[PDB]
Amino acid sequence: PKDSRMRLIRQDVNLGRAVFWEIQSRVPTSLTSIKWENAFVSVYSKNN
Amino acid sequence: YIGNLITRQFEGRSNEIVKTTTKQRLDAYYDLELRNSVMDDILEMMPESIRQKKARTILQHLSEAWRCWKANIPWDVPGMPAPIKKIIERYIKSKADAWVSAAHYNRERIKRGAHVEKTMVKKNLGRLTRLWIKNEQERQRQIQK
Amino acid sequence: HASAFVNKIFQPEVAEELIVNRYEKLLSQRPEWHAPWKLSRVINGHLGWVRCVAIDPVDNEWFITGSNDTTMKVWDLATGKLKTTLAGHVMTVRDVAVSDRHPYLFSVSEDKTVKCWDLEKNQIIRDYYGHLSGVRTVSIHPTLDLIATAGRDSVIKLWDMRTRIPVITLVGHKGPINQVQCTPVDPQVVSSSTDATVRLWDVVAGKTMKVLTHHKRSVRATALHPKEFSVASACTDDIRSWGLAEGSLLTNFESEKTGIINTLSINQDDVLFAGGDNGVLSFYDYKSGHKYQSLATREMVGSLEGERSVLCSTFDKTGLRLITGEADKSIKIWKQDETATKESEPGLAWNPNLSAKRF
Amino acid sequence: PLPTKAEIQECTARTKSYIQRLVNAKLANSNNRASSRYVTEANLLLNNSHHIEVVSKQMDPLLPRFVGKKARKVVAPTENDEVVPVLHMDNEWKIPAAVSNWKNPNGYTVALERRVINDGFMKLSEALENADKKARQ
Amino acid sequence: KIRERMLEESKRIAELQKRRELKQAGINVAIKKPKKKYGTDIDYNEDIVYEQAPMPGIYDTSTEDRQIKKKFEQFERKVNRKGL
Amino acid sequence: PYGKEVEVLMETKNTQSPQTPLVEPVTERTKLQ
Amino acid sequence: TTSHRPQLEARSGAKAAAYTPTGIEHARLLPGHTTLKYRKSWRKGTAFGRYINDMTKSEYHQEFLHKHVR
RNA sequence: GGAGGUCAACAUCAAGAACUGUGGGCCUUUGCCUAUAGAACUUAUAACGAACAUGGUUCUUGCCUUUUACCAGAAC
Repeated sequence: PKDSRMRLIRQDVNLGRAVFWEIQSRVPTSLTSIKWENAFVSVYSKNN
Repeated sequence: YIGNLITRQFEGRSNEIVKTTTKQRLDAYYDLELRNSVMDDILEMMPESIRQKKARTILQHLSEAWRCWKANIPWDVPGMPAPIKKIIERYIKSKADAWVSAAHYNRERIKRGAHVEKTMVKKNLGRLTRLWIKNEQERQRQIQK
Repeated sequence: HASAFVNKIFQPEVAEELIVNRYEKLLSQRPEWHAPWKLSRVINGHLGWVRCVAIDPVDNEWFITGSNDTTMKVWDLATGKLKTTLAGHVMTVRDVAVSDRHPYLFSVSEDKTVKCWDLEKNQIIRDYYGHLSGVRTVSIHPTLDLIATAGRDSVIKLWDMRTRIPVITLVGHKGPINQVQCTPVDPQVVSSSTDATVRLWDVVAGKTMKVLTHHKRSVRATALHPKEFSVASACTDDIRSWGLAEGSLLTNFESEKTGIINTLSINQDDVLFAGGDNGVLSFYDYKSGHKYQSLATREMVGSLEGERSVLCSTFDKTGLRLITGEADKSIKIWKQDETATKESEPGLAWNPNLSAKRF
Repeated sequence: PLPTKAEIQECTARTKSYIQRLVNAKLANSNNRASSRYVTEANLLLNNSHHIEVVSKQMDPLLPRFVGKKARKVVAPTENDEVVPVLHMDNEWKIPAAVSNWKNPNGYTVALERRVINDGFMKLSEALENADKKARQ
Repeated sequence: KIRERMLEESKRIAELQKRRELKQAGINVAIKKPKKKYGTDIDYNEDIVYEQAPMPGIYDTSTEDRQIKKKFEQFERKVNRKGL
Repeated sequence: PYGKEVEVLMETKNTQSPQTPLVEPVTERTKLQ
Repeated sequence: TTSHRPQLEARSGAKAAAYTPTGIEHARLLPGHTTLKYRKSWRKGTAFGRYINDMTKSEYHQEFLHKHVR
């Protein structure tokens, strides 16, 4: 449910999308294709 | 109902019965009208009179070119005139576009959960295996290029 | 002058009979000027060939076109935008016709059917039954609530529009019919089959008024002229113009070395379009026969070479705008290029050829 | 010229009358009793002179009407004496015979002869060999 | 179909053999016809079945008609007497 | 691909609603009912 | 074999015109619509860290086929 | 003349809350305004029927070997 799943607060959205940015940048595209459409990030913090 | 039954009793059956195009006879009617459409455009290119025995031997390249399209074999005929090869290549690209679109539509109806026959799911698996291996061969070719 | 020199010495029994007279007259005859055309916008959005197009005969705001993905589409004329879509055939739509007396869209298709769409609710009202194979042609009668359809059946059916009864069947040809035009006075139905004839039908009697046998191959396209009461019939390179109510040969168009001519159209001020199977679209004067522009349709990005051919065309109601649909599954609009004058863009300079003996 | 506004009217009226006669006959021969609410509405002289009165008869509603009607197959004699003339004017196109590798309908035995790099590769393998020698050093 | 054509051929030969024997005996059994498989199946010696007349022209064909009719009647009589 | 003047536009959606008619009905008498 | 023909003609509509009809009433010819209308740091350890008109060669077919083949 | 009919024919029955006729004026007949005579039956928690069935076409579903025969909502 909506109470249950990750609650989209600006700091945590920016944090998770930033961590995926870094992990995507660590691997070349010619080796594998890591995309944001296939990923799932989940932040535990004081707002989640 | 009984009016039609009793008039069939006294008066036979109407000989003038035509057949509605249904799901049963659609993949046949597409063939009939495709080949009429091809043979008109090829009969107009000729400067001679074809006299009509040649026409049914001309359409064998249409059948062979479609078989070569499905199998991803390139279909070069060695002594073929140029605009006739252009006509056949045009109509085979037409038939293949309708073929690919129908494969996509029926796979979406298979995913969603719509009612579908057993033969239609076998036909759709056979279509999609062609489409996958054609994408695979073109990926190998573009890598080598 | 020179024809006096020929006539006093050679002495033809009829001065019109001799060929130097009929060639000297054409050189002295001097056709009219028309403006050159250009491409204006290109509209994508079908999933197969654009087989047929029709225009609103009243308001001139939208044009409908049927296609090879078995759907018809109503496009905005002025902006080019897609208003709506219509499905209801299972095989391709061969010809569309919008009525001018009632809000009816009669569509015809290759799956042997003829349908009547309401444009007030966008649904199918009336289905028609009786064609042994797939119909390729709809005209609508100008004053009598009829439909005339034809296909590979080798007959013309003249449907009543209320009771949907195949009232009158015209049995004349020896092949599929490519075009049927309706006409308000006694050559009331003018058809053209693939046995190189064009027939003028008496629909009350049931027989033919006159068979026109001048073409050598299948007649694929015809057109009625809006202000003239004459017809134009195209062939594999043979465009002629015919008078109705007599059946004369009024003029032959210099149309040589253009390939299979798929479509025709006639503007109000005597322009004749003739798009061909080789992607060449050529514009003629109507009263003369002079071809004053030829163009070639550049097809698309990843298209083929065979995939450029104008399969259908029409003109705007005001007439200054040409709508073609090519075999590269695209819709192209052509424009009169208002800037050019008689001195800037002259034409092709009118040199009729005594050789080919056709002029 | 275009045809005048009077001939359009005469032609429209005469042909409208004809189409309505055909539609009334087709709806009046039907077995549906409901069709006769959609229709929209004799003496003849048999010789020099005889003055007969053609009356119709009232038929039984249960016995079949049009007792001659039946479904038959007919050929028609196509008869004309209008000869009409066909008024015309005055190696590259040889298509080869078709041999297919899938179908052979008459089962013939056709002649057996008839039926049937980029630099990135090198640069990659060069760099891998250099990497091998570098790692060993 | 190959087999059925050969068998119908030999069946016709036997059917003519018995007639020739009875003709020698002096009793002339006429040849029975094949039966019709449907009600309007067409026999092809009764009539010229879809006879199209050649639409006469300007020239005159009375004596050539008489000459053909003479020749055909004489051929039929010769096949009757002598037998082709 | 056709130069500056000739515009191309890909079209896959219906701008008008599918219910909104093409030929609009004529209402003779204003009905307050 | 020899039952498999490419149709090379069509049934002429004139061929069934001299027939005499029958008069069975069909379910799709009942009266219907009788009316006509009318118009009017930690990030440093990594070695790498810093429409074509053919349907099969499109991106829609490739996203379809990359979805359905796993 | 009067009562009655499990008698017939022909009009009429769903619409600016809504009918027809007549006179006068304006436009050029249709239509608009104005003065007048009549309107049976049906209708406002809306319709002749304090009752209530089936058929066609196109959408959306349900049973799922295919078509009839079907499941049950919508529009015409």
